[PDB]
Order: sequence, then C-alpha cells, then structure tokens
Amino acid sequence: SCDLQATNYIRGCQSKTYDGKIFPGKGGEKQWICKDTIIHGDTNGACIPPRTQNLCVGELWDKSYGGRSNIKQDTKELLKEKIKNAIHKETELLYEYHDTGTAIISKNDKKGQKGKNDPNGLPKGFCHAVQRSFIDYKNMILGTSVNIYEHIGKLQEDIKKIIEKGTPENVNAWWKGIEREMWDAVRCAITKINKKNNNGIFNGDECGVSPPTGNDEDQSVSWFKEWGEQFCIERLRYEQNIREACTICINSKSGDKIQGACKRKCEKYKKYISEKKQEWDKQKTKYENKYVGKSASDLLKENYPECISANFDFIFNDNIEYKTYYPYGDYSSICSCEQVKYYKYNNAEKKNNKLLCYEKDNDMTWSKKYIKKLSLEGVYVPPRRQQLCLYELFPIIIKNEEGMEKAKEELLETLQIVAEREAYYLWKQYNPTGKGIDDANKKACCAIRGSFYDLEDIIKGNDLVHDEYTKYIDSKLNEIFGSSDTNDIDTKRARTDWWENEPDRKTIRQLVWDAMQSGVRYAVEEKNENFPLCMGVEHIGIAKPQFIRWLEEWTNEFCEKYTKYFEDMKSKCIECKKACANYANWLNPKRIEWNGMSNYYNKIYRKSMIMAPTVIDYLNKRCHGEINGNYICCSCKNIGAYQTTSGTV
Repeated sequence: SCDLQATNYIRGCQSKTYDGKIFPGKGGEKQWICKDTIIHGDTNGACIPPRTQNLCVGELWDKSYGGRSNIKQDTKELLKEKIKNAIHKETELLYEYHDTGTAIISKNDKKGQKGKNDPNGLPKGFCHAVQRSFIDYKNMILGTSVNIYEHIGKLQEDIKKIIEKGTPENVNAWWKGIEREMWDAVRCAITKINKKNNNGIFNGDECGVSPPTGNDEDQSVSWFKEWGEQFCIERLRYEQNIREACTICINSKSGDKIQGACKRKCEKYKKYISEKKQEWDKQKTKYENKYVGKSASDLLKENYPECISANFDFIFNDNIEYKTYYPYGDYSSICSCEQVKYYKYNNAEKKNNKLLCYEKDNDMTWSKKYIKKLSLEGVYVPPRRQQLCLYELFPIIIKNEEGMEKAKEELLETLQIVAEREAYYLWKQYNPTGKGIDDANKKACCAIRGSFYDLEDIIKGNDLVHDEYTKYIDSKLNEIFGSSDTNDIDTKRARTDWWENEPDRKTIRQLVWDAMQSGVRYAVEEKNENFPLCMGVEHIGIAKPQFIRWLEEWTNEFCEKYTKYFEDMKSKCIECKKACANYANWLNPKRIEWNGMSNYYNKIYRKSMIMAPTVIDYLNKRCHGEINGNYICCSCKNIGAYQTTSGTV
C-alpha cells in the first residue's frame, strides 16, 4: 500500500563498504572508532560502529567540501519524505550487503555460504542491521554528542527550525509521532524483495511489526550489542580456524609447544583480543555506569546465541599471571601441547601450577545476581562462593566439544587442580583472619568444606548460581553426561553418579577432597605450621542443602560483624554520629538480605507448619557456642533470638 520511491537513486547513497566492499570490489573497510575525533566528536566511552559511519543520509545532507544540509529551504512534509526515502534506501542497501554475505554478521563459522540464513528468506544479520540503522536515524534526527558525518551537527539544528516553524523538545516529540510511518518505510521496502524472489513470500513484519524496543532505544547499547554480535561471530570463526590447525603441535623446546599453523592460528586470535580489549574495556565501563547492577557480558550473552561459549571475564583479563599462563585466554587449553594432568601431593619431581585464582577480596558483598531460574528469589550468594577457583574449567570445557571419555577424563584432573588451588588460597585468606591458632584453621577448615560442597553441587548440577562461568559449565556438563534420548532426570543422576563413584579404590568426590588437603598442606608448609586435624579426615560428611549451608554462612558472618560494629560504636558512645553512620551503612543491606534469606527458609519449609522449626530456632541450635572445623560452623555472642527485632524497621 506504499507509493514511495522503489527503484530510487538517492544522491550519495550507494552500496555499503563498512565491512569491506562487495566482490568484485575490494576494501574500504570502516573500523570501530572509540576515541574522540575532530570529525565525529565525543563518543563518551562508546565506539562508533562501521555500519553507522556508512548511514544513507542522501538528500538530507551533502558531503561536498565541509558538508551542508539541503534541508535549509525544506518544509515539514519535504523533510519527512527525505527521512522516509533515506531509511527505505538504507534497508534496500542493507539487503544486498547481507544477501551477498559481505557483512561480518552475514558470515558463517565453518560452512561456506551453507546454513547462514534465519527462518525467513532474509539473510543472516539483515534485520539486526536494519533495526540498528533505524535507531541511528532516530538519534541523528534528535540530539547526539556523536556526529556520524563531518559537520552533520548543523543538520540537527536546522531540523529544529523546520519543526519549530511547523504546526506545534518539539522534535523529540515530532519523531515520537512520525516514528510509525518511518518504520513502515522499513516494512514496505522488505515487501519489495518478494517481487524479486520466486516462491519466496514477504510481507514486511519479518524484522518486526514495531520499530526497535525500549532497551535498544539507547544508541550506546544498540551500538554495544552490534560490537558484541560481531565480536562473538568473529570469535567463533577464529575458533574453527584454531580447531582446523590444532586438533587437526610439535614439541620443539627443552618442552611441549605448538609451532606450525597452530601457533599461526592461535596468535591470530591472541592478536585479535589484544586489539578488541580496548573497545570492550571502554564500552563495558560506560554501559555499567549507565546501568548499575547490570552486566555488559549479560546484555550480550542474552541477545546473541553465538556468545554462549564466550566468557568476557576470562577473554578480557587484567591479571598479568593469567595473561602469561593463558596466552590465548579463552582457547588456551586447545593451543597447548602440554598434557592435562593433576599431580598428586608427594608425586616425585613435577608440581601443579598453583597459578593463582584472582586475589580473593575480603571486602566483597553478598549477591542476588546470577542466581538460577527455577521461585528461587530471596537467596543471596556468599562472597567466597563468588570467588570460586573454577577458572581453569572454562577453557578445558571449550576444548572438548565431543563429550566422550576424554572430555570427562580432562575435566576430572582439572577439577583436582581447581580443588587444590581454592583450598590453598582459602587457607591464606582465613588463617590470617582467625583469632587463636587452633581457631584460625578451625575457621579455615569450613570455608574449605563450604567450597568443596559448592564445587560438588556445581558438578552434580545442584548449584543455585549460573554466573559468568557456572552457566556454560552446567550446559556443557548436561551435554557431556546426558543425551537427548535420556531426560534431565537421568542426566542429573549421570553427573551425581560420575562424582559419587569410580586402578585405585578412590572416587571422584574423594579425589577432589584429597586434592584439597594437598593445597592446605602446601599453604601450611610455606608458613612452616602444622597441618590441622580438621583437614585430615579421609571423608567429608554428606553436604547439607546449599541454601541452608549458605544461610549458616550468612549468620556466622553477621554475628561477627555485628559484635564488631555495635560494640566499637557503643565503646565510642558527636563522634558517635560517624560510628552510627557506618554501623547503619553496613546493617541496611543486611535487613534486605535477612528478609530474603529467612523468607526462603519459610517458603521451602515452615509455610504450606509441615513439622519444621523457625528460621531463628534452626539457627539457634546451629550457632550456640564455639566452632568446630567440620559441619559445626557458626558462632554468636548473642543467639539469633534478638536478630529479627534488630533487622526489621
């Protein structure tokens, strides 16, 4: 039902070149620009996409010399028609650009041209590109600190004139009203491809009925999502190339090194990351400042299915020790000739790389983020759970795609390493934290047991947090252990069985516990101290449900930190006003956490009663008196009986 210019020539609006020229052409590739420019201005932590830099402005602006708007002597309907034509031509141009398979987004990860098409007959990436382009029209018609073209700012103020001299900021409103008719330029130009196609039916609603959503309205995030889609899409291409040269590595050195095409393919990725890190580092900092509590890594992992195998924390690391140990980061384990093996405590010669997890932060807070789907709302994640030493597990899981024996073989020895390192580092955190010596390690033997159980729940697939790491680990373990033929029920029982049982008499649950004693043995050896009794136990009691374990962790901590604050405030009791400000500053997020945590307890037990005691009651038995280094791990100066009055209103 549109009479708008179909086989139209908009001046200056020719075929796209941002991702390079369409063959037989070659080059003209525009690059992401993140820094401030004389041409574009302040980006403000943002990176301008090449797709943006090639926007079809056509008759609205002229690039000849400095660049000037033609819009000066235009009317309101004249200006709308121009925007409508420009938008319509940009979709047409973006059809060709993707149908040719020139746009990085329109590329495949292995299969040349084969399988790079969505449900409809529209090329891979066409809709995303068109959607993004539409947002750029919106932001260009309104006010933006980034100038897509050299002097285009002039156009935005001239637009003001037209809209101010019309029937009724006013333009922020004019776009609001005009936007539907502007999006229909996208839909009606999509209808045109059907006429071109034979038995390939089109109607326009294939890229959506309405113009891009709420989240995307923010140029900054629309551009960041594109950066993400492209990074992931390119990253899987670097993967395939590493996999064609490494699984399909010659020990040259004095020892096991990659040297041929494998070194070449891995270095190509190592170089790729070295480049893309600045763009990430910038856009991460700016996004997360614009959206508190929101994670960059999430905005991407959600929207783009190619990002599933991606872990930005591991790819884009600031840790020097990591950068050398994992030189290819993400694909390090694949780009390594070195045999995946955990070395037992008094194994002659060769020792494990206790190649540090990040420095465990004591100042860290509890979190309701990265929590599992199924409600589970109310539960808080402990800080020492958040500082999990399961980093080594991520590259090795990426390595083994075919989840056969080798996958679960390599995972087992990597589990033992992860287990050793965590235990090593926890001792170094909790022993310098403890009061007495026979109390410092008594406090340490529990953080260890906690993590042993949490590490256990992760593998068993019983854990309550699918974070930057554990999310893909759950997905891959379900791949490795369960088939499509066997439901989740057998899959849960597959992981639980692998861990619980097993050459030697030792089980996978046992080898992980043995490995944890080894880490404490090296930690205590360093300080020339004696290995504790709480750590020397062949067996660890059956883990309590994670929620209840974590609820005890919360309570033990609160009790200590309360008797710290309240006591050091009362002692100082004006100067109290600053002590009160601190005590209350700490306590306010505790009230939020206690309500949530104690509410869950009742939902899972007490409420529809059911022969279960109260939250306080349970914790009263659990925290009365001194600590034990095994399953008796909570202590309070005053029993929880007062805590609900302390933590409410």
